[PDB]
Amino acid sequence: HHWGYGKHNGPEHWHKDFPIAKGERQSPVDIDTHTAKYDPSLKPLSVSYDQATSLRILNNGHAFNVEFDDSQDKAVLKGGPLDGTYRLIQFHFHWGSLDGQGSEHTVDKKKYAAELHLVHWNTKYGDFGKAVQQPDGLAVLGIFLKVGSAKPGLQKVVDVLDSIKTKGKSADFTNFDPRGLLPESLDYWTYPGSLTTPPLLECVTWIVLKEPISVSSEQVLKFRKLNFNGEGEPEELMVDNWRPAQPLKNRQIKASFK
Ligand SMILES: [Zn+2]
Repeated sequence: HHWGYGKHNGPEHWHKDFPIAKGERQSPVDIDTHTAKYDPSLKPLSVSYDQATSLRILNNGHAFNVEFDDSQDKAVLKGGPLDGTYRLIQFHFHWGSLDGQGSEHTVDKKKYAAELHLVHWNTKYGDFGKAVQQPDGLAVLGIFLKVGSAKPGLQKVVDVLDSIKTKGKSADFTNFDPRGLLPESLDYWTYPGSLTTPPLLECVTWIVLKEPISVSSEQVLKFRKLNFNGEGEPEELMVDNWRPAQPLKNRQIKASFK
């Protein structure tokens, strides 16, 4: 009986195996835009993805992860709220069964159709596994998706999904450029939080961009053809793989912009 997103194993049950689910800095949260104070001390955010090297894409039974070779100093996030440098290891999405839901963070309670998470580890800790033992081990860049015009840079992801339909399937996925997934503006909100799937560890400086990207209805429909089940098991469509907003517990959300 493993964790998932269903009635008997979903977010409301996670705390039994992962008591930190009720911790002091859980994610996602609702971003109340009126009360996220502008912080002029935030230096500009630096997203440097030139020469990033993707390796593989994996259906892990919850979402799909595009994994990067993080053995060298390339694909880094720095500046903004961050001290030091954080190295990209993977990205993935959360999405809905319907366009009206799917994101994890919300903006004045608004849910977007999906949300992209680019996961990075603080290089001072040597690798991801040691970084997740630290309260400043991770930085996740979150990007909202709305349904409208297609995002051309997403298409190469969409087109490999048929080859990883079910849990445990993976495929070679080299030379994918995540710069094609980024909106124009780097204006953001930031706050201290956690991973949003088990083990829910409280390592993350969250950086959530204000500007969504647009993807087409057809692109998100192909996300919704993935399966949570493994091959040869009854088909359960991979949809609504988002955790709802969690209590803020007096954390402050800061805005990079006026
Ligand atoms: Zn995520």
